[PDB]
Formats: sequence, structure tokens, C-alpha cells
Amino acid sequence: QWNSRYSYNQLKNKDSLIMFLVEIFRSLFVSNCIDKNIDNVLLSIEEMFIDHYYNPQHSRLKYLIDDVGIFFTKLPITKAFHTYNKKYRITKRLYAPPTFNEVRHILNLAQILSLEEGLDLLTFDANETLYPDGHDFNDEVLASYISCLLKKMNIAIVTAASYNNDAEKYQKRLENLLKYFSKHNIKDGSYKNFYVMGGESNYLFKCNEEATLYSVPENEWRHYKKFVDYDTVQEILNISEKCLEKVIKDFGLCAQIQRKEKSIGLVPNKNYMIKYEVLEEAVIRIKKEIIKNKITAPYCAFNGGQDLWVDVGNKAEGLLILQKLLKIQKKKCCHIGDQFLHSGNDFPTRFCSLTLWVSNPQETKACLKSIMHL
Amino acid sequence: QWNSRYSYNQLKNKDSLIMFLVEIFRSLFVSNCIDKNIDNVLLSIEEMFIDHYYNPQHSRLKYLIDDVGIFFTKLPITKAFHTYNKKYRITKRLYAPPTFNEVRHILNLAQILSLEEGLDLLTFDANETLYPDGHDFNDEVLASYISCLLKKMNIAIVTAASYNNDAEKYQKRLENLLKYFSKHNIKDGSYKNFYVMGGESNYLFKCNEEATLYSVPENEWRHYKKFVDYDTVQEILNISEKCLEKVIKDFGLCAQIQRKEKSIGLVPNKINYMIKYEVLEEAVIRIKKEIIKNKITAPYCAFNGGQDLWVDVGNKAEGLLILQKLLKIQKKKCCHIGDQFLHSGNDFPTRFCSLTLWVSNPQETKACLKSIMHL
Amino acid sequence: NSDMKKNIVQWNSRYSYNQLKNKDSLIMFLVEIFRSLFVSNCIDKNIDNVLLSIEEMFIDHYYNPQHSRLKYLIDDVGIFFTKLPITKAFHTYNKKYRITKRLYAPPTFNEVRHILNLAQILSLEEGLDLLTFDANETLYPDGHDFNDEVLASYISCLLKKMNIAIVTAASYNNDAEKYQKRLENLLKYFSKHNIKDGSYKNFYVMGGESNYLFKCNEEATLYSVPENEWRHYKKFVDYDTVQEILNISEKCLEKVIKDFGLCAQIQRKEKSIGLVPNKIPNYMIKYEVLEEAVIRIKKEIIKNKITAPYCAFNGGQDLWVDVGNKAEGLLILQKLLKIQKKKCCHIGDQFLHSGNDFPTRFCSLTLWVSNPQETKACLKSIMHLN
Amino acid sequence: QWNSRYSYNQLKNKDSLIMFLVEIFRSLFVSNCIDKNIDNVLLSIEEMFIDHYYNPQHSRLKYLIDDVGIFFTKLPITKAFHTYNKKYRITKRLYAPPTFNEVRHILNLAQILSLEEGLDLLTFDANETLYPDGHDFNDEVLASYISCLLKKMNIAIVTAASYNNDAEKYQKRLENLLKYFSKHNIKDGSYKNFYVMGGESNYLFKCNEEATLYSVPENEWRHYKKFVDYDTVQEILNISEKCLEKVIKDFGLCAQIQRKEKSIGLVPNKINYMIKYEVLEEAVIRIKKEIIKNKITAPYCAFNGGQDLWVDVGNKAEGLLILQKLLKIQKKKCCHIGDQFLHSGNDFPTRFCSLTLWVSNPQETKACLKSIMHL
Ligand SMILES: O=c1[nH]cnc2c1ncn2[C@@H]1O[C@H](COP(=O)(O)O)[C@@H](O)[C@H]1O
Ligand SMILES: O=c1[nH]cnc2c1ncn2[C@@H]1O[C@H](COP(=O)(O)O)[C@@H](O)[C@H]1O
Ligand SMILES: O=c1[nH]cnc2c1ncn2[C@@H]1O[C@H](COP(=O)(O)O)[C@@H](O)[C@H]1O
Ligand SMILES: O=c1[nH]cnc2c1ncn2[C@@H]1O[C@H](COP(=O)(O)O)[C@@H](O)[C@H]1O
Ligand SMILES: [Mg+2]
Ligand SMILES: [Mg+2]
Ligand SMILES: [Mg+2]
Ligand SMILES: [Mg+2]
Repeated sequence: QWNSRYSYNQLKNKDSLIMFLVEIFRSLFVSNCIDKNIDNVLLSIEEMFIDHYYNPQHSRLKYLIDDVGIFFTKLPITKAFHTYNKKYRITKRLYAPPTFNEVRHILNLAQILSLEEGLDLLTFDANETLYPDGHDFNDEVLASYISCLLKKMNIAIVTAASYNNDAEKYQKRLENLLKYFSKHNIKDGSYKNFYVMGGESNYLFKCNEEATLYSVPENEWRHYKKFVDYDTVQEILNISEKCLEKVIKDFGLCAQIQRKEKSIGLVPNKNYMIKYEVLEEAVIRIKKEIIKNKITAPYCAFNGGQDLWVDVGNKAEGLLILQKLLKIQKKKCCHIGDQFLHSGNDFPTRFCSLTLWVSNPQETKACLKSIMHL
Repeated sequence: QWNSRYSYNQLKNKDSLIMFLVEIFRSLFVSNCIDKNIDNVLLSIEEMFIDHYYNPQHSRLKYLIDDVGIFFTKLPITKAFHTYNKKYRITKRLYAPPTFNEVRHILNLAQILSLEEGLDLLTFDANETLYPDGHDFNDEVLASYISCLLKKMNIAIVTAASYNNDAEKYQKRLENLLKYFSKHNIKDGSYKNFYVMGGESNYLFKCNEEATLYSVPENEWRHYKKFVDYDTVQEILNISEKCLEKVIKDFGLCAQIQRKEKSIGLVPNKINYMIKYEVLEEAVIRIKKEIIKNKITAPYCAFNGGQDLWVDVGNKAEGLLILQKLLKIQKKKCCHIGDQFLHSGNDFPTRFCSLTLWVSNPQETKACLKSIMHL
Repeated sequence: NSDMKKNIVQWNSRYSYNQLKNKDSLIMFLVEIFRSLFVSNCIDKNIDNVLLSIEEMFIDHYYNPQHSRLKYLIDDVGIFFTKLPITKAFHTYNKKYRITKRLYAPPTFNEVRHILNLAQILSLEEGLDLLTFDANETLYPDGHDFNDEVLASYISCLLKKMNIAIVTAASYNNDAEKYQKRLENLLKYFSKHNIKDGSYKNFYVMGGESNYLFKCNEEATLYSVPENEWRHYKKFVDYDTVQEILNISEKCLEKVIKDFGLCAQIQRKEKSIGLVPNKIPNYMIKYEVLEEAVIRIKKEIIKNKITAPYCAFNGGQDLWVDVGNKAEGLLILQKLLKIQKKKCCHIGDQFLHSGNDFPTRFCSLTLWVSNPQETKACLKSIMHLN
Repeated sequence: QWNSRYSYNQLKNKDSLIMFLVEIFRSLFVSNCIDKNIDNVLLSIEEMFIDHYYNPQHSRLKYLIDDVGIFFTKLPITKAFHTYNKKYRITKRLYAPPTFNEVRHILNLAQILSLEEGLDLLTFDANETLYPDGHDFNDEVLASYISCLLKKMNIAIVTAASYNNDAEKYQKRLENLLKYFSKHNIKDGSYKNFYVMGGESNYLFKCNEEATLYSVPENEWRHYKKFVDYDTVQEILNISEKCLEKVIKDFGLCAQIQRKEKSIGLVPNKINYMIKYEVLEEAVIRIKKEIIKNKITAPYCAFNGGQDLWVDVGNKAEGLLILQKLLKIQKKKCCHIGDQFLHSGNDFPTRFCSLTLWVSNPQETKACLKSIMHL
């Protein structure tokens, strides 16, 4: 439950864990000792993550960084640096320090090597991770990566997009993907291990034998999802719809509100861009009102791209349902997404699964390629 | 004044003038007094900007903000903040503080309202401000705004691209711009008021009357440029190329070295593979540091082009300095518009000789021209 | 916040290196605003534009301490037991020192600490009923006895109008004569000006931190209070658990002398362990090792899963832990004389984390004072209320 | 040489080089690798200290730290770290990082270990480094150190005190030290190698075989002092006096102004009523900006004492250069010990012409002299 946590310091600072490694790397780079054997510094950092893995409530990493997440695996940050260093030679610089984005690459690679025991579940944030904002799947190169990985693991698609239990509009969003599944996975027995998650934990779809997605009976997973009052989801939405009107009235912008079942959010109409900071304001506006009305149901409000949405689902709950349904632990569960800020919908997955922060679908092909290289 | 500001604080920290205003606005944000009449705070900020225009090296603003730019005009920051807030209502925010890009637009509007004495020269960075990087000018709304300004004052195009003294290749880069000039900027005497600067300050061009750009000779304006012989420019070309060859080997990049007269470059090729943004910063400082090792004082410029590196023996500030010496216009009535206003960019040296407007994409240039015409 | 068992559990376990880096989160919140106000040059003009809006959040935090904008900005705000008039506190403090005429030197942390104390004093418009004093370093130098006629005159006049107590950390088991020798000049002034009034019955002394209690006699002598009168208010602690705390602490004071080789000794008491330095033929112990050791003590106590109320603190040149804290001492006094929290104040010098008087901010108004010279300025302004 | 400027960012961080080491030591303390073999980091910092000694203008230490000074000697920062660590074990700390003041002891120890080549001139700030502010000399343990050090090198006392060229006034400050010289430093000729400087570079005294000071002839050393005429000394004295008269009114000070030939200051009334340290730091920058506004270029110094402020015609750096030219001593063989090395102190300009030990009490000076004698 991260609804209450939305500290001002938790917003202005980018990421507490990644900046923790940058500032240490900055001091190392400044001392002109970055290119020498820095395993003495990296291993002490590597040991700290281990101590946090064992005692996440009283480790020294907790005393330094107060708002750390929970580590599910032993992170070989020493091996992650050498592997990333020898490739790009980022250490060869003498005037440019390491960048936040580079340490995020090193942090992502450290969570991949920690899967030396294996990996059972792998989920993707279909939007901005597989294809740009709203575009359809057309990259045939990474479709081969997902098909080969499905033969040895479960593959799920968890996206905040909602189409209200209509397993036909999701076809056009993935038609090129299932086309590759019919050519390779249909003969194999792995096609039954591919699942599609709509809404954020409200619509689930499987995969038949003809490379098409179909709905799942509600009785097969209604018990796994902690159920929620019919009327409470309406109150959450009614609160938001009132908050967005104030936002559109408080800031004269060219957008309108869109209403759905168990999800709403404003979308700019023909489109005229809305300032990124305003959508940040609207998330904290909606959250503080949900806390005021003492609502405890799982919800989410994210600032993805140039459109704001509020779902009565949770991307972490969708990860929790599949783990409880497929009998998969958290240490053998991964997720790939882009909205990993405090106002993003992929951040809750840090509480129940390993995470990989990605900025563009190209980095996912770099992620999946390094996965099966083991 | 050689570029000696290759400091670690210059790379790590952002613009000193903008972040100075952001921190004050954040304290006005957390104090919950942002929405109330903050003119008492905004008037004192102007009081510092006025005194800095008089004593730039002894002002209280220089004591607070070091390495601060030079204000050629008195900046009306109180008006600019009022009119910006009315446009976008940034102040009504309760949980998001004023950001960096907003203050960039506020200082741009402040530097636009400062032109009460009149504008006499506009300069435009070609790539990334008039059209995307590596594109030809394809816009009719922008060319219509420029046509009206061309009758009021002189307009010039100062770019970093370089085709060796070929006016046919320059008109190809902005075809639809001369097309609009041929329809509305011929009957008036403004067609003799348009200029184009190739390289960075090495090739000068002008517009002939029959809808096509032509190249001006060298002997007419070479005396205004600083005298740098052909041997020194080639050593700058050589010590650079030796530094790039280190960068290709050091980081193993699929990058090519483009060599031309008075310019060295670093361009990749598709099998375009993207060089890492940070090795460009590292390679620029390597070339700048290597040049001053040999005690060179020739006006050069090494910059990062977002996706590539280029080192020109011309200075984008020299081009503005050349046109100021040709048209007999003081630095108070000269303005520049560019996207490379970081320490690694090439539009930054224009802070030393002209008013500067910071822009990130062509859509903001059109918004800057509309506001600059309602005067 | 919640009951005192919840706040003490977080105070001795939820510390952070970032939080311990900044002395106070609330005072630093005002320094950044005044810094930008000083940097914006607009500080010397009429800044009621900005100050009034700071009060607005201070009032909103008094009515809603858990979901206020002040709790959004500062994550670890305490709980305001009253409405702080920071606008009048700024005007009154500035009209005296005129710190706003400075052009090249911003306001400092210690100055905003003074203004915040004056704001907490002006907030006692509803009256005051209890006033407690950290004895050492606020009533007299560290380790000294009471010796200030100006301070005795202020406490005596306040004693006739309200109850007076002294919460210290010095732990003499039950020898009131040893406490009397520390304040003999204070009871001497009380004998000449307070026996005529019935105010000497309103004077109390708290030995250790909430472990021993004494009251003043009609003969100006200090006497022990019967334990059957107040032992029930204190949260009881098992004799096995207290010796568990003293032993687990005593072990680290040997490890800190082995790591750092200090010429220091370890004093062990019932419900008290100490780390004192040796004489010169007094040796000086570094301040950071003392801060380091307190974190070591606190870190080790939670590792052994002890949840009893304790207080590891830094005494400038000393390091002690006591089974009990000053917040428990205030609770017992508040339960004894039936006094609401809003009409109780406490003056001390150790208001940092790993400090002595820090738990007081959870159940009373607090004044952060550096030396007895500053203590007079607090009581002199307190007498100016009526 | 000229006295440089300052920024508000530079006034906050007392010493950039010390602060440059704390942030590195913090991340070492933060990485959990502080107590391990960190020699690889210590040797690399030395590599920058060495490369800055050989090439002070273009070094990576100059690129990282802008306001870095001139290293007259190679600084062995690695051995100074182990030596200070083995004494206090500040590295075994698990929850408190190394502090600013501990690195000061390390930088002082690193500058002491750099004197393996030898010393030729030792200089002491009399006030606050030899005795408390305004007290006569009274220590035999420190007198034995100065006496034993007067044998091997020249020792001078450079203090901002100013008694009008009469040795008796200065002697009352150094009475117990001179009586120790008669017992130990008269049988040889070591008393002839002792010097005392009244003011920053105005008054000079030598020791006599009777353990007594005498004013040296002005003709024997005044040619090294950069001449400053009566009109220029009085303009600094007046421009200062006007600043203090406003500082008294602005803050309602209970203080007075004292005027001397070549000197002026602000002292509190006798009662010794405390005067705020902040308004003292404010009066420095008030006068310093006012002096540069009137284009004054004479050597001057406005410093902030413990309980008072003073402005003197001359700086301790020029006083050192007088003695360096007097006894023909090279720069790399000079050393100085002072208490106020902040940007508003009389001992800061020493960094431009000598090595420096930064202390804060006479007990730390003994720790410096004991470590110096044990080489
Ligand atoms: O309720 C929904 N209905 C339709 N689209 C949505 C809904 N919620 C989010 N979206 C959009 O669909 C995408 C889902 O975000 P994701 O978590 O990155 O996949 C984003 O582009 C959202 O703006
Ligand atoms: O000398 C040149 N020859 C060819 N291309 C260049 C040359 N110099 C710069 N460029 C490229 O053209 C762009 C023009 O930059 P701009 O016009 O300053 O925005 C640069 O960013 C480079 O990509
Ligand atoms: O339990 C104890 N018994 C005796 N002396 C103590 C004890 N605890 C702390 N001290 C010392 O007595 C001082 C009194 O602390 P204070 O009165 O809380 O300021 C401390 O700063 C320590 O030097
Ligand atoms: O010119 C002066 N005449 C008399 N006393 C002075 C003069 N200048 C400074 N002082 C005092 O002597 C002290 C010398 O400090 P020092 O610079 O550390 O030697 C100052 O802090 C003042 O108290
Ligand atoms: Mg996404
Ligand atoms: Mg550009
Ligand atoms: Mg105390
Ligand atoms: Mg001194």
C-alpha cells in the first residue's frame, strides 16, 4: 500500500536507489580512481544489497537510504558494472561523470544476473515498452524473442489500457504478435502459457490454438482478486471526475474527461499538448482526495505520456493474481515498463516482483537478448 | 575571449541564471504565498537585474550568481511573470513547483519585452529551430511570420551546417522559405535585407531577387573576420581528428570522421546507430582541452549536435559579430534564437554579443515570433 | 503520531542518515525560504506577503496533523500543540536584532531556532500551567551546581503562578541531599521568597529520566516522594529487561574503546550505564565517536528485539543510556497534577536526534536553548505575557 | 599580485579542497568500503595533487575545483591519511562520516609531510594560535617548541596587531616567550633569527641579546613594502570608517570605532558586550565591495576576528613577501600557521606565497610543532 506515501522529497528526487549509485560513482570519478580496479568499492556495495536482502528493515542500506524498496534477489552489482563497463567503456571518460540513465542500465543488468536460479513469469508494459504511445505492434524482430522465451517460461502482457472484457479489440493491438505465435508457438505446447491482462487487474485473456486471444471465466480468478464493493469503485471515479473538472477549470487547457467502467481520465482533444507538470499536479490532487475519503481499495493514477488516467485496478495486483493463480513466487517474477516514477503505474510492481526500467522499446530488445544469454 | 569555461560546475550544473529563479520560486511555492500578489518579490528581482545592467562585475547579482551572463538590456521580469502566469496558470498548482523549462520561457518573454528600443537584427539557428535535424524547411506558417518581420528589420540565418561555397545546396535546405520570399518579399526593399551564414562564420550568402540564394564573395567581408591562416586552421583540424580517432578506439563506436575545409565531424552510419550522449560531452572537452594545450587563441568552436559531433574553425558568435560590424548595429538591438544553449552547444557564445532566446523545437519559435510581433 | 509507545518506537529505530544530517527539519524548512528571500533581495521589504502564508500552513497543521500541506512538504513534522504566531515572532525578533539589513549574509540556523522558540512562547496566550527545565547545561554548566541569582528570581516568580519541575538525566538513586547540593542556591532563594506562598509544594525534581522523583519541603529541603503515589503511571519494565538493556549497551562501550582507544571508563548503575573520560593527569572524547556510539547502541537494541522505553543520548562530553526517557517523565507529571499537554513547556539543550530532550516534542511545547544565558531570555519573555 | 574576488557559493564552503575530499570520503563511508584498503583511491587523489603541482594552470584538479590554489610542494595525502587514521580510527565509524575538521587535520598533516626538503621560515599568527584573544603569552610547553625550532630555521611572528612602532607594547604580549629565549636562545645566535611584524606589513621588530625587541631601521626593509601614500591610506581608512558608522546604526550596535595610522577597527564597549558574528561577516563584505568600488588597489585587508573587526593597510601575504625578500627565502621553503583561513580572515592571502597549517587553538599548534620536530 503506497497510497499514503507521496512525500515532497519522494517527488523532487528522481530515484533514491539509482541516485545512490550515481553520487558514489561521481565521487569515485572525481578522485581520478574510476579506471583502476574498483572492486573494493563495488563489492562493499554488493555486500550492502545482500544485507538488505536478508534484513530489509534494519540494514545499513536502510539507514542511508530511507525509502528503499525491497530486494527479492542477491544483486551482483559487481558483475553488472564490469559487464556494462567493458561494453561501453564509460569508465574511460575523464571529464564526463556517469549518468543517471547509465546506472539505471547497470541496475537493470544486476537484476537479470540475479536470475541465475531461473525465472518463471515475465510481464511486459505493452504501451511504450512494446510499441509507442497508442501505436500498434509492428516490430517483428522482438516477436521472435517473446516466442522463444515463452517456450521456457510464462509470458504476460499487463497494460493499463482498458477495453471492457471485449477480447477482439486487443487483437489489433497484438495482431502481429499472435501471427508469430501461430508460426512457432502453435506447434509447441507453450501457447497456453501466454496471458493478456486488460484494465489493470479487471480483464484477463488467454490464448487459443488459432493465434487469437479470448476471455477468461470470472469464476476462475474472482477469488484470487480481493473483491471490491460495486459502489466503492463508483465513488472513487466520481471523486476523480470532480477533481479533473477543477484541474481543467484551474488550468485553461484543451482537454476533456472520458468516462468508462472502473476507469476514467482526461485526454487532450484535437492534439494540443498539456504541460507535463499539470498532470503531475492532478495525480497528487486525486490521491490526496482518495486519502481524505479514507478509501482503501487498490487504485492508481499515473502520468503516462500526455494523457492522465485513473484505474480501479493496480498493475501490482495483476502481478499478484498471476502469481497466486500460476503458483509462482515473487523472486521468480519480473516486469518491464517505463512509468517507474512515483506518478507512474509500473512503480507498484517493485513491491511484488523484480523490475526492469526501460525508456524505449529498443531497450527491451536489449533486455530480452541479455536474458536468454544465460 | 577564448572559451575557457570548460569547468566541472559548467557541465554538472544547469544554467546559473534560470536555476537561480527556480529556487526562489520553489521557496515561494512551499511558503504557500505563490498565488498571492508576489510583486514585492518580483520587483526586487528586477531591482537586481537593473543594477546588473549598470555594474556587471560589482553587482549584488554577480556576488550571488557567479559566471552570470551579460545583460545588454534592462529586463522586465515582473511583467513577464504576470503575463506568462495568465497564459498557463502555473501558479494555481498546489503540489507541483515551478519547473526549469517554464522559467526558460519566462526569461525569453522577459528578454522579448526588453526590446522597447526596437529590434534591428534577428538570427536563427537553422537545424532544430526552423526544422528537424537533417531536414529541409517545410513550413508555411513559419515563413509567413518571418515575411512580416523582414520588412521591419534585417533577418539572417546563422547555422552550423557547411557546404563549401555552393549557394545551390543552401537553397535546397530551405526551399519553401525562398518560395514565400519570392511571393511577398520582392516588391519591397526587404529582399536586400536577408542574409545566410554558412559554416559557422566562414561562408556568407545573400538572396538574389529572382527566388534563389546566391553566394557573396570573400573579399567583401573577410576583413571583419579574425585573420586565421590556412596552416593554423588545419592544425585545429588535425589535433581534433586525432582526438576523434581516440574516441572511436576508446569507446568502439561505429562512427565515421567527416573531413572538410575548416571543419571536422563525427558521424555514424546505419547498417543511424546512436552514439551515447555522454561520450559526445567527453569528446568535446577533449578537443577543447587539446587545443589550448598548444596555446591556440584562434576563434574556434567544438560542439555536440545532439546525435553527432562537429568542430568548426568558425564561431557562431563571430557571425553575429560580423553582421553587427557590417550593418552598423549595436549589440543592444541584436537577438538570437537557437536550441544549443548549453556549454556543449554552439549557440551559447551568442550571449557575449546579442540577446538570446532559448528554444527546444520549431513550434516554440513560432510562439516566440507571434509574441515578438505584438509590439 | 499516536500514543507515546508508538512515537518512542519510531524515534529509536526510524532514524535516517539524511534526517540526522539536517539538525531540524522544521527549522531548515524556514531557512531555505528565508535564504531565497535573502537571495531575492526582497527580504528587507514588507514580507508579510510570505510570512502570513507560512502561518496559514502552521494553522492547517494544528487542525490536521496527518494530511496537511506542511506534512506533505516536510515528511517528519512533529505535532503542534498550539497555534504558532511566526509572523509576530519574526517582527519581534527582527525589530531587536535587525538581521534583515544584511546584504551578503543570510539568516542562520541558530537565528531561525530563536524565532521558532519565540513563536512557541507567544502561543501561550491561553495560559501556562507547567514548566520543566533540563538541569545540566541550561540551568548551570555541564557538571556544575546552581549559581545564578538572576535565574532563581525568574523561577521563583514563575513558581507562584504555575507548577515548576526539573527533568534532568543525573541519576542519584534516592539521595535528595545529592540533588540538593546541585541546586542548594535555588532552594536557598526558594526559602527566602517562596515559603510565604504555597508555591513550594508546586516544585518538583525528577532524578534520572522518569526514574526518581522529589518534592520541596517547608524547610526548603528536598525530600523523596513515596513511590506508592506515582509508580503506577510509569510503564513498568522487568528487572531482567532493564539489565538486558544495560548489558547490551555495556558491551558496545567496550567495543568503542577497543576500536578507538579512548582513555575513558564505563560507569554502571541500576537503570544507568555511562561512558565517562579519565582525568588529565578531563580527557576529551571526540563528538562524532559519541554520535557514532549512540547509533551503535540504538542499532544493537533493536537487533535484540527490545521494545522497552529507553533513551540513548549524547551529553557533550558524556554518553549514557537510561531505562526511561524525559517524555515518560513529563507524562507522569501530567498524570500527577492533571495538566493538559497544551499548557506544558520544557526547556533543554539536547533537542537533536540521539539527544536527551528530543522525546519532549511528542507531548509538550519545547524551547531549544543553548546555554543558561539563553534560558534567561526565554523566561524573561515568558514573564512578559501578562 | 592582487587579492581575488569571491562568490556567495564560495563563502559557504570554507575550503573547496577540503570540501572536495569530504564528499569523496563520504561516498567511501557510504559505500561501506571506507575501512578497507582504499589506497587505490588515495594514490589517485595524490596523482591529481602531483599533476597539479607540475602544471598548476591546466590540471584535472583545476578542472574539477576552480578556486584551487597553488601547490608549492607535492602533497603526500596517502601517508597523511593512514597516519591520522591510525591515531583516531575515524574510519571505523559506521554511521557518522568523516568531518570537515578532520580532513583539515589531514590536509595540515599532508602539508607538513611535504616539508622533507626542509624549512627556512616559520610564521605564527599571534592572536588565537599562540594565546586566547587579547592575553599575554603564557606557556612553557609551546615556548620549548618555538625555542627548539628557532635553532634550525628562521621564526617570525606575523600578527595584525598594531602598536605604533614601540617594542615595549609588543613585549607585553610576548613576555614569557622572550624570557625563555634568554635561558636557551642567547648562548648561541638564534635570537638574531627571530622576527616580529606589527600590522600586516607596516611594522617590523627583531630580537636583542637582552631577550628584548627593538624596532629595526625603516631603511633596512621598507623598499620591499609596496609604497602607499598618505592620501591612499586615508581613503581606505575613511571609506571603511563610513561603512562601520552605518553598520552601527543598521543593527543598533553597542560598539565603537578606533582609528590608528594605517589601521581602523570596530570594537565592543567594555562591560565586552557580545557582538553578533553574522554582522561581523557582513561588515567584511560591506567594506570589501566599497573598497573595490572606489578603485582602490593598495594592499589592504578587512578581516573578521573573534569579537571584533579590523581593516589594515596591508595583508599578511605582503608581510611574508617582505621577509622572503629580506632573508632571501624561496616560496617553497616558507610556512605559516593561522586560525582564520576563511575568505574573511587576515591569514587567507598566505596561500598565494607559502604553505599553510590551518588550526583553531594553541593546543593544535603544539600538535603541529611536535609533528614538525619529529621528522
Ligand atoms: O482506462 C483505460 N482505457 C483506455 N486507455 C487507457 C486506460 N488506462 C490507460 N490507458 C492508456 O493506455 C496505456 C496504458 O498504460 P501502460 O500501463 O503503460 O500500458 C497508456 O497510454 C494510457 O494512457
Ligand atoms: O561542417 C559541416 N559539414 C556538414 N555537416 C555539418 C557541419 N557542421 C555541422 N554539421 C551538422 O549540421 C548540424 C547543424 O547544426 P545547427 O545548424 O547549429 O543547428 C550539426 O548539428 C551537424 O549535425
Ligand atoms: O544516569 C545518569 N547518572 C548520572 N549522570 C548522568 C546520567 N545520565 C547522564 N548523566 C550526566 O549528567 C548530565 C545531565 O544530563 P541532562 O540534565 O539531561 O542535561 C548528562 O549530560 C551526563 O553528563
Ligand atoms: O591595527 C590594529 N590595531 C590594534 N589591534 C588590532 C589591529 N588590527 C587587528 N587588531 C586586533 O588584533 C587581532 C589580531 O588578529 P590576527 O590577524 O589573528 O593576528 C585582531 O583580531 C584584533 O583583535
Ligand atoms: Mg507504459
Ligand atoms: Mg540547432
Ligand atoms: Mg542538558
Ligand atoms: Mg588570529
